[PDB]
Amino acid sequence: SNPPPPETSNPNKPKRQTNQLQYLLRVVLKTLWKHQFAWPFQQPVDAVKLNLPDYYKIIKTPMDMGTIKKRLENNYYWNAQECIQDFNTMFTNCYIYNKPGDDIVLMAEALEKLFLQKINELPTEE
Ligand SMILES: CCCNS(=O)(=O)c1ccc([C@H]2CC(=O)N(C)C2)cc1
Repeated sequence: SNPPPPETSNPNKPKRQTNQLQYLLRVVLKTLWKHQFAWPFQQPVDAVKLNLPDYYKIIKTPMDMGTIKKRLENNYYWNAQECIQDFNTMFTNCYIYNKPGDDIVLMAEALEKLFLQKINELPTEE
């Protein structure tokens, strides 16, 4: 079985709209979402379909871009750092589970470089 996917909605959570969060959805997420290497990261890892029975034994903090997208659409993040941390958990999860040179790792590394550049270009907090 798969675990429940991470929380993406929480009506009682602290909520605000900021120019850096708008940028993270409009620029960072969407730039990564259209990438030719995005598809394995666009939804939670399905350990049943992929026959990875050990995945959720090793990965205890799952994360993916589908969850990030929904968290941004739902204003779930209070600041850019909370969003950035989820991206970094997605990347590191992939490097922990897999091995250097694996196709899935090469894909994550392409996305990570783009992400890093987009965070360098974060607009000034307004
Ligand atoms: C380029 C490799 C494609 N092979 S695959 O059988 O479709 C496939 C295998 C494994 C995954 C998981 C593993 C992982 O760490 N993820 C973010 C996703 C996803 C897809």
